[PDB]
Amino acid sequence: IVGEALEYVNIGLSHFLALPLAQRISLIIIIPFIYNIVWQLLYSLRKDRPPLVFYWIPWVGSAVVYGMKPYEFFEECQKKYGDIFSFVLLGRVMTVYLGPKGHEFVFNAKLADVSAEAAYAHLTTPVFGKGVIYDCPNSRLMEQKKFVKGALTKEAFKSYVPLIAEEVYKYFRDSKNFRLNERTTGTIDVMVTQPEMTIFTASRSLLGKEMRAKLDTDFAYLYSDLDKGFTPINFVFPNLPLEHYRKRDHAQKAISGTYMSLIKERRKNNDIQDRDLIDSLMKNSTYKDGVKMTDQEIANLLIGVLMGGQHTSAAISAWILLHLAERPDVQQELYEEQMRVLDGGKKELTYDLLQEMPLLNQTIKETLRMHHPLHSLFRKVMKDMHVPNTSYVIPAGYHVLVSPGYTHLRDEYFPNAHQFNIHRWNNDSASSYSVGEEVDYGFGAISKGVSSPYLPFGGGRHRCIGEHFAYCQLGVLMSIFIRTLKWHYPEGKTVPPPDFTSMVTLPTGPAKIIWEKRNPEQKIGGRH
Ligand code: HEM
Ligand SMILES: OC(Cn1cncn1)(Cn1cncn1)c1ccc(F)cc1F
Repeated sequence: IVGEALEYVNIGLSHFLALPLAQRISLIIIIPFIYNIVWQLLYSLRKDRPPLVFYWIPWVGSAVVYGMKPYEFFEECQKKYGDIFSFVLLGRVMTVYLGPKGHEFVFNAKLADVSAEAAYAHLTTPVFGKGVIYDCPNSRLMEQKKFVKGALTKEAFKSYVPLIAEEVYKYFRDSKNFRLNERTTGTIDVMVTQPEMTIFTASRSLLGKEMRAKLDTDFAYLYSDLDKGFTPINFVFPNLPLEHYRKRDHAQKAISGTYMSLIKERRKNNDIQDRDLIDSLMKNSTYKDGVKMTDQEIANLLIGVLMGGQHTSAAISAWILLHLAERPDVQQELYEEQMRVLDGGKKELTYDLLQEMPLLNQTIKETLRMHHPLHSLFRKVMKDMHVPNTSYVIPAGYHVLVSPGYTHLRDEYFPNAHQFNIHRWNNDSASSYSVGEEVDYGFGAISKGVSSPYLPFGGGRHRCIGEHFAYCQLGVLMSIFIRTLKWHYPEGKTVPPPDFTSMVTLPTGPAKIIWEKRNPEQKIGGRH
């Protein structure tokens, strides 16, 4: 008889509940540890699942090693398992597909298979505001991107270039980090200067003179507050009721309120031209179904676009300065190009002349290769996905992770990948180009194939639309840097390792360089 055994289950249960709370919590801690270990061993026996990276701590998973050094994590996993593997990340299962076929599998995934907004809305929506980017169906995002692109034309860039140039010179003249009329040499932290230069140039051109003017006041602190809400922390804790979450929410309201004030002021004055992105969205933000974006949604879209372009661009210009700091040969080569294209500096820089500066553009291109701002891009898996030429199935509820920035740094696709070499792009200085067929998801024709090992701007429906603005901004900025200054490292200093813990792969600061005026007695005009 096992009825007696059934009695002892009950008895055993009663004795369990009567254990000392020392052993009890000890069991509360050890019982999931064992189950988690057991479950993994069972999981590895499945062959319709990609290999899963082993981990000791339940829920946490490989979060530590991935959070701190994701490319080293990927390389070890790649050696062990190949290009497709999964790992647990703070409650989630992430399936990584490394390499060009991984680019295809994720970036060109069917709309019904994966969702970007399901992965990102929790973070971005509190920062940008409601109704836009990832707080809306994909079809709305497609048209929002179309609206923004309408202010990102060649004719717009022709107008932006002198505005951006003005801001760079103003910064050289007025910022305490330079003061070129008073000082001929100095030391700067590029992680201090580049965010400032980036927001000043982007505000002036995209938002206009009024909004740029606000950055000279205490209002600028709000952008810094809003900046704090844009952090990997908010992927896990999007809202816990403490301080920087409040200042974030406050900043969003305060900043969007300022934009709406200008929007409403321009319309009631009929003061709507073709100056900036605000004018453009005011004249062009009606969806195809006839629903118009509200002034709040327009304001929120402005925040998201400026914020995203802020962090990517500021990281890159910082990396460009840092790589050139130990390459006076490259500075010299870029300077000669400036002298030739701008006729010894007597030609005023224009958007057209920027396109005649291949080495400068190649420098941006090579920096984008070595320092892709976003080391990982996510999608939540919505339907079971079969991985082609495998028996692998990625079940709904998983997340897929694609990492073009990892491939950027592989010798197989870029010889001597860890060497900064702008000449690997000789006769290939364009920001990007489709090697064949195109397709339109609602914001213009783009590459249908996403198999390039070089994808600084992603691909597919979620592809970047700011690439030409970024090159314009970076180009003007670096053209002026090169013509005005020489710079180098403090003794014993070199290019710093990336900080993979922030939203973008910015350099580990403080990252200091020493600048010197090429023309010590050159003065920058204007009142101050
Ligand atoms: C060096 C500068 C930049 C780089 C490397 C970069 C990179 C990227 C990448 C990789 C994506 C794809 C994201 C994904 O697939 O989840 C993306 C998307 C996007 N970016 Fe950029 N970006 C840059 C600058 C900018 C600028 C200046 C703007 C706007 C003025 C901008 C606006 C956008 C927008 C609207 C998307 C669409 C996201 C989506 O559809 O889900 N970016 N960018
Ligand atoms: O793709 C981002 C969001 N993101 C994803 N991983 C980290 N941040 C970044 N970004 C890309 N280009 C510029 N910023 C984005 C996309 C659109 C957008 F409006 C804001 C925004 F942050």
